[PDB]
Amino acid sequence: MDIILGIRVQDSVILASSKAVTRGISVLKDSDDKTRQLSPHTLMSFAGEAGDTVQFAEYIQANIQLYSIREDYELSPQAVSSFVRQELAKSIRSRRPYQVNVLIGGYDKKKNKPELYQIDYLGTKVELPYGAHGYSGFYTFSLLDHHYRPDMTTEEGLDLLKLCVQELEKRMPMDFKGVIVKIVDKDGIRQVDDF
Amino acid sequence: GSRRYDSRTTIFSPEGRLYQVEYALESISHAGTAIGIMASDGIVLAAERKVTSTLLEQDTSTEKLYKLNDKIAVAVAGLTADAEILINTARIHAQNYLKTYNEDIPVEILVRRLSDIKQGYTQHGGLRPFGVSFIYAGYDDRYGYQLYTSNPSGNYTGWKAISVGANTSAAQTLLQMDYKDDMKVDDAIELALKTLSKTTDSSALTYDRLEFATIRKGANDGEVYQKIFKPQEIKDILVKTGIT
Amino acid sequence: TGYDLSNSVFSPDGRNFQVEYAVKAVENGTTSIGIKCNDGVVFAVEKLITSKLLVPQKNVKIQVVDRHIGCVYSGLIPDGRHLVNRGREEAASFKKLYKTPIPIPAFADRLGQYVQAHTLYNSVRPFGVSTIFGGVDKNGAHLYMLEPSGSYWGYKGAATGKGRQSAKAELEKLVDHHPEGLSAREAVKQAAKIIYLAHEDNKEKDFELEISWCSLSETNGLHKFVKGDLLQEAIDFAQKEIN
Amino acid sequence: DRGVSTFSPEGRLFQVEYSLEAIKLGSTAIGIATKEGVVLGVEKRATSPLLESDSIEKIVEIDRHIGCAMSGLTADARSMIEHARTAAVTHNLYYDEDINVESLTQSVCDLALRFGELMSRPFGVALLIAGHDADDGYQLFHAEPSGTFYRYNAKAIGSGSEGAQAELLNEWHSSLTLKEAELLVLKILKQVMEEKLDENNAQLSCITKQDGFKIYDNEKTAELIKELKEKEAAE
Amino acid sequence: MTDRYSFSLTTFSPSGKLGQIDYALTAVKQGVTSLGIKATNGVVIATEKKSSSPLAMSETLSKVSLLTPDIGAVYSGMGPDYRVLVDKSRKVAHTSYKRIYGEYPPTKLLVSEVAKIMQEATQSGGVRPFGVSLLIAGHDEFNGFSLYQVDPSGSYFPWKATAIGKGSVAAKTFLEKRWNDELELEDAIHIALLTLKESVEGEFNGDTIELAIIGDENPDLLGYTGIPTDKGPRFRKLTSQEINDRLEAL
Amino acid sequence: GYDRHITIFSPEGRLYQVEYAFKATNQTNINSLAVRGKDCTVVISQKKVPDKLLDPTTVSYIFCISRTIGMVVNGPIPDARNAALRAKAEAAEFRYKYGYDMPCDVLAKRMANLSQIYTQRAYMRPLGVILTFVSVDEELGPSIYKTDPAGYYVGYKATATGPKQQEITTNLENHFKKSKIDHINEESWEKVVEFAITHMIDALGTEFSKNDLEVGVATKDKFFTLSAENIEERLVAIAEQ
Amino acid sequence: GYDRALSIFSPDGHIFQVEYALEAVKRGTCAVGVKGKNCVVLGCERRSTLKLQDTRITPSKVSKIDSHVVLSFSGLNADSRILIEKARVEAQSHRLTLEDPVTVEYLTRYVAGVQQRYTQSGGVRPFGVSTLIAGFDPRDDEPKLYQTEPSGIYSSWSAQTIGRNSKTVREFLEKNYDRKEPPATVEECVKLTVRSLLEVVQTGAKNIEITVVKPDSDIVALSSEEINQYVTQIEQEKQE
Amino acid sequence: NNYDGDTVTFSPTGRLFQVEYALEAIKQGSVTVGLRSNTHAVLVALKRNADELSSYQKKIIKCDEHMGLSLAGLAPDARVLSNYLRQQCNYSSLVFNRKLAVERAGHLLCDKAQKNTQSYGGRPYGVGLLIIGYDKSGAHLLEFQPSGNVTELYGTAIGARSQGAKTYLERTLDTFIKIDGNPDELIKAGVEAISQSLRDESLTVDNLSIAIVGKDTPFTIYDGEAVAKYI
Amino acid sequence: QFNPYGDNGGTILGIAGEDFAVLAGDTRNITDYSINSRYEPKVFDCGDNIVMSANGFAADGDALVKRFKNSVKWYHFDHNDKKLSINSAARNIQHLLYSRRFFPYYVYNII
Ligand SMILES: [Cl-]
Ligand SMILES: [Mg+2]
Ligand SMILES: [Mg+2]
Repeated sequence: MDIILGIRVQDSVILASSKAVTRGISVLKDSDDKTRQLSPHTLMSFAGEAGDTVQFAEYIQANIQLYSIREDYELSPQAVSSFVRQELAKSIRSRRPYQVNVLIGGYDKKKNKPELYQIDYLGTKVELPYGAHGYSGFYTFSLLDHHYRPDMTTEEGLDLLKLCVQELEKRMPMDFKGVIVKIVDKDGIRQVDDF
Repeated sequence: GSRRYDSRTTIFSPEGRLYQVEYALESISHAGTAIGIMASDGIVLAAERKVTSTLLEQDTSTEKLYKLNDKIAVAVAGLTADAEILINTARIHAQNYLKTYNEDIPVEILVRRLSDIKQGYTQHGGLRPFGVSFIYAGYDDRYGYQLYTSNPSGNYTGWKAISVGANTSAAQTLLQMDYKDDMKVDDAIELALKTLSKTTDSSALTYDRLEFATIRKGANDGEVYQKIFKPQEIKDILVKTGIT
Repeated sequence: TGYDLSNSVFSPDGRNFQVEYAVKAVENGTTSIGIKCNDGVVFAVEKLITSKLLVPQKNVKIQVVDRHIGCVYSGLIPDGRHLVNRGREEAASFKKLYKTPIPIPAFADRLGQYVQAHTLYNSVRPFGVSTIFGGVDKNGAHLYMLEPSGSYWGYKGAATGKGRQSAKAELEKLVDHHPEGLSAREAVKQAAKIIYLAHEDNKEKDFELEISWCSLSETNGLHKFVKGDLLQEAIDFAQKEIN
Repeated sequence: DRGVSTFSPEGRLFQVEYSLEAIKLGSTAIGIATKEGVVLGVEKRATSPLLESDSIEKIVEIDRHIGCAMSGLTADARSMIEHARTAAVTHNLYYDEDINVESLTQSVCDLALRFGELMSRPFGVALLIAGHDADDGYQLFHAEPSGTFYRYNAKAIGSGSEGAQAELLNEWHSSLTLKEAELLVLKILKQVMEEKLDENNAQLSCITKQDGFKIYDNEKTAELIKELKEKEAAE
Repeated sequence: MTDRYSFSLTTFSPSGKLGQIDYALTAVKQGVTSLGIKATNGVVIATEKKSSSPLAMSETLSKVSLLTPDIGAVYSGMGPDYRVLVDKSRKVAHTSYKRIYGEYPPTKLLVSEVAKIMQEATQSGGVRPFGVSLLIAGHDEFNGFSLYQVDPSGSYFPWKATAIGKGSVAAKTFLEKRWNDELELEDAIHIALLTLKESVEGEFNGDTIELAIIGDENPDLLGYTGIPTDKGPRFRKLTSQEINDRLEAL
Repeated sequence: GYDRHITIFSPEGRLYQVEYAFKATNQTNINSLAVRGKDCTVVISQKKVPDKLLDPTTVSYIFCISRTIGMVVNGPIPDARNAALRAKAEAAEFRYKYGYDMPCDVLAKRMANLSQIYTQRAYMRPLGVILTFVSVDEELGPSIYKTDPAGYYVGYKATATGPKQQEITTNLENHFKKSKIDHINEESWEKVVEFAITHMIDALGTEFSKNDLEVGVATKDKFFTLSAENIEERLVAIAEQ
Repeated sequence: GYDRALSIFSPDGHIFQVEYALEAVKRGTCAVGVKGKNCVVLGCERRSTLKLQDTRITPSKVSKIDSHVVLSFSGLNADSRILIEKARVEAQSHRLTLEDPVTVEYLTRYVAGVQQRYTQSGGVRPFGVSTLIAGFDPRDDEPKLYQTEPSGIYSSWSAQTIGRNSKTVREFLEKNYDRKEPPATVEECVKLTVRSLLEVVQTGAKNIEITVVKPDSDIVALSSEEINQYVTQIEQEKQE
Repeated sequence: NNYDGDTVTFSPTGRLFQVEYALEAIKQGSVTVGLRSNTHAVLVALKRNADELSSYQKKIIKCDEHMGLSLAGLAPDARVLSNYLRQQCNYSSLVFNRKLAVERAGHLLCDKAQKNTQSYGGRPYGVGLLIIGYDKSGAHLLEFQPSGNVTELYGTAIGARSQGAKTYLERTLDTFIKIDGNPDELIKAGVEAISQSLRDESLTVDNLSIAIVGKDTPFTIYDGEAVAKYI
Repeated sequence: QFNPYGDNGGTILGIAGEDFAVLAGDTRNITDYSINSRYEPKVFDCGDNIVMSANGFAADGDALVKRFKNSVKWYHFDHNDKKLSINSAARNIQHLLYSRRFFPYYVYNII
């Protein structure tokens, strides 16, 4: 799929992901949710080749859910991100690699800190205050470099995110049909229904 | 054919017991006593070497206490060779976990893994079980200080204080008497040595017949330190507690 | 005791009782013989007619390996067939790699090693057959006999089965009275006689004679069955000698 | 000890013969074949009153045209049923048609002797396989752990089998109706069962060409039990 | 065919004993006496060359074996079992260490690998335990000189000095009286020869005794010059003449 | 008492199956002898053809393993041939892999290791044979190395194997006690064979015809067996002095 | 591989290894399951021979298989871990392939199938474990309670107990549990579960564990003090 | 006694007891008769029922258009062996465009049964077979025993009380061999032969099973009212 | 490079009547511009009143027909000499063809 954005503010992580799904020359769906909840305080958005994205995300989801039940304990965002990276690094040298790029947004309940991890299909992990995959960063990183502070509120994070989407909508040739925005904080994961 | 010579190591008795597991436990009961005591600010591991010789090189010797990683250690009771097979597997499992999640392995997860391996030898494969009982002493940021034990059946349980090997019945009674919840490491060290001194089959408890170790948060600020005691250090703590 | 319950177990004697019990099955079987002649070999076997319902000349016992080797055996017939099937695989792979047909001594060891292998483990049973076999190769005629233990030697004459002692005695006379040698056609006649003389040990039921031969002059070094007039001529010669 | 595939001096496989003894300890199952359909009935035999009896599933659907009842070590039947269902639907995939009852039974019986030192022992359960096809009509088969299967007009298996089979010997005739067969299964089950027969501790089922395989409701069976009591009191 | 013995042949008896290990130790007891003594600047290992026949050339049978340039081994018990263990010990030193780290393993870790092989023969399917006890002497940079014993069970212990086999009980008592922490290598060799004389019945000379040392580096035995860091093997087998020279000052 | 059926330890620390394999070694009732010359290694063995129906040319317990290595066996022929085939295969594989002819002592070790495995692994029985390997090795010179069912092997100055091995052994021992050397000081192999036969005659106390013996000779770069007529020539020379 | 047939028929038609596995269950600590009108409660015995135990970290007797299903057991502890792990893996595998969580009946059928497989597979012995599997199906308010055993048979129960002295507590449940009117509330259901264990347990201190499972993935474990209040109230009514 | 635990063990007299016990299973089985002329070959089998409600167990199995057999003993083992023959007959057709010779079919059965008598773990087959067929060398009849022994015969019988039918055929040898170009008369001789093995029970319509193969006759089985003609 | 496929030409034609059916095909077999045979039968009687023709690459067509004829034979063995209906044969042939989805039978089949 096309565009996935992420931003880590003071007390939360915000993920924005496009709604479009295209086969051939036709947009089949304009309300697609490119994300899976890995645990109550960990959300993963994804983008890449058709089919591989959902299969990979659901496979990761199942493994983390299995861990949660076995230990009766939620893995830290850092631990989950490392697990995901290894699976992608394992995948890239397989017969047929999974062509999937992800952003992992989580709230660490132990440290009381939001955390955003960017991982590409090769298994390249980086912790960031804000991130993106594909061409999305080319348009948005200049705005984020300018406006971003680490002490921003969730509302200010959403306003800066709106500005990023507006820039994408102006200068990108592709119509990605807007974004679904989700917020990850101490209380869990919720969706912003009006954006 | 070959069936004639098969002992059938993985079967139930009419009473519903596993023969080989029960006989392995009988073996372990003759092994040198090992004791573990958990305190609020650390864990103690004490163990008795079996009838040593004067010509045994003690400072380079290790038969009872083994290091699994920086946070977790084990006391052994039974066949040392069998224990080393399992110890090396556990060391690998801890490193696999660290590589995968980039975090040190939680104590229980490591214990469950080793206990599952022991279980497998009682249910399938037709091989004899490992004649080993472990005391696991470890620390993690979830449950803090933890003591566990596993035996050849593959069953594991958590403890505040526990003994394995010889004279566990007598040793457990003495620990149950003097142990308290608000106890500290220095007190636990004294309890461990006093218990061994009374339960031992030897005439007197000396430095050359002991292996000793502690896991303390007594390390500079929020971190954990493993201390495998040297022969001279065991000699000093024996004088300090007033046994020799 | 208990040393005889499992194959490949040495008794305190140093014996493999299971192999010795396999020999008992061989001794129980019908008589079969082999005769080495001037330029080839002759094989003959006793076939017990259990009933009139048996179709004559149909239940063939002698088997060919490749085109130049004949095999006959006494004891458990299926075990013999299994051994010949292996022999045919061995002879095929030899010719495949080396082009030339398998020499008789080479072939003898191939069977020998295989039979010996069935004395090494308790998961297999020893062969319940003694096999007489041979033929003509580049170095001339060869006759062999192979026991359940894997033991085999070269022979001037060979015999096995229930009437082996009677046969052996008759073979020993031929060796003494013919030091210069015996012809192929003579050996066929003598083979018939010996089977008839050896039939006194299985005299309850009547029998059917079956003969085969390989000879450099008479069969161009190929294995063939003795049929028709030549078979009847041998039967007549044999019947004349017993009376 | 001794081999699992060992022959006795009488020419029987020890393990197969011993599995038959386990089947004799099982709860009673009866099947009756008629020209209007085949009826299958079983004794549930709950070990305690707290056990919810409706969860006891000793009658089972294989296909729309084939049903199955079991007796013995009923846990062993699950893999046999799974194989039967797979075989039935797989044949429908390959040939676009219903599978013959005999062919289905043969496929199940092929598993039976696949044991040695494959599974480690024979099955400890017998099956009554009932069904209908266009070629041979309404059929009832008895599948054993020996790999053998006999066709039957009527058959009883389980603990009260020889007593029930003697009763089926006298009662069965070629002109039986479906309703008559239903009452006949209930009658014989009531005779051999330890506890008193009712809708909760006994189950009925049938297979017809029109409606296919159906397990009977407890309300429907209860009426057939009440109908039985009255007709026995009638003379 | 196929190896159908996939089950253990060593099992726990009701008393907790592992019979086959005990019986293996009994086989070790019957074996010829061998010993090892550790000095401050070296280690010595020794045994009797019990020749089966005087027609046999006892030089061709080597009871004391080089495992690495700085590690040597001697045994008591069944010779053939020892021979194959040496073959495996030599190989495992390369496969599980030298081909990874580019250097020879330290004594304790090679002993650990040998021990593991012997433990597996005590638990794996269709095999009996090895009928030998090994004495492994060696040197490495960070641990210095060391002497280890390895039993049929797979258990191993470090020793200052010890003996195994026929007259081990008497030999260990003899060593306890003579051993101290200030012994030089020549003193240890002398004590080794004295201790070994007690267990030997017949001839006692360089041709009937096998003795090797772990000591100083031997550049003369390296086989090449030019690399300063390569100074040669510390393992050296004493000659027949070298032994006889020390038997005159006995 | 299943500890006597398979190769596991008895309470005495013994392997009874190995001990019983040693007893099978003498089942043929044949005695063999091996000695070393200056340039050669000679091996002689009794030949017994009891049945007149046997082809005596095919009755043999001496094998040509490689061009350089010869082997004589003491034990039943099936196990003998089993060992012979394996030794031939191992000798050929060695040359292919390592680029030079397999030495006699190395082959002996290899076969001894295989024999050891049968004493440890339960499913394989020991072979009831004693294998005596002979050659003129390019490094060690004349060589005699002998293997047994225990997996034991060692080099020899000379050796003997069979029911009457002790009588032959002592006879050879007494000769080497006089000469005070590790070999037969003789130039030609013909005279070394004559020595071997003469000392077997003295030890056993029996006379030999040409068909009663079997001889193998190892020289530099080849091992070969003697024909009956070659042995007859040898027996004539012995009688004429 | 080790292929030896350990579970085999005997002349009288019994599989002794499976029957001896039931004896291992008889030795295990008592476990009880009671389903009310809108809940299920799982009670478990803890033998007080083991004191100086660390109750924080000691493996709990009741195990969550998924967010809506739980599993308790009686018998060999080590054996139970293998079944629980397999069950947990199958639960996630079902969600992944069918997009619905397992039903309690399905999960039970799977665990029972594993137990059965180990009674006719070569080289393995049966699980010395019987389980009580309880929970609520997705979007369903009807309580579910099943039992499994080493042979592989399973069935549904209004109330059931397994383990040592299970004969006694089953006797209690058979006379005290009414099908026409089951425990209407959580209190009544827990009270009946504690009462049943008090017939066997010995002391009502740390020897009783209770786990309440309600619809819509609402699972909680009661503490020592909460259980102790039930123990107090029961005996005070008994003194009359 | 001590030497009958498995198939891999000879007795001290050189006997294989597990094979002999497998042979015993055939004697317990129901009687079946085989016989041939120069033109046709016939199988006649007495089918057995469990009780009056049960069907009569089938005894004859078709292997190819020109070959088939009758069984006596463990029926499942006959299904395995007949399936093997079906495959071998079929391999010969698909690869060589050649109808499998009856003699070669016997050799293949012999070798398949033999492997089970020499290896540990398995067991011998518990069934005897009578194979009939018509190939390029005319009509044939074979008798298979699970020891491995296969025998070509003019006529024979196996199963319980089979000695009576075998004696009859031994007397009638010269007569029934000459029944050429007459299938009904050859079947009559087979039905009369199997009748010598009957006691108490007699040949009914659902009891009797007959099969025939010949020159211009594919292997066909006759059951039910199709055999009422011969009762 | 080796090309495992070929074109043997030919044409086939099937027409269904009210109570009958026809399957026709020419008898010419060709490669490129040469004639292999003027009479090489292409339509076969497969048993059970079914006729079949696999046109395109003759080797693959002969293999398919040979396999289906075999399938009919084993249908009789396994299902008590039951007649294979035309619809059941069609479905059976679908599975024979799709067994080589990744190395196809290069034929246009009609029954
Ligand atoms: Cl080697
Ligand atoms: Mg990246
Ligand atoms: Mg062995």
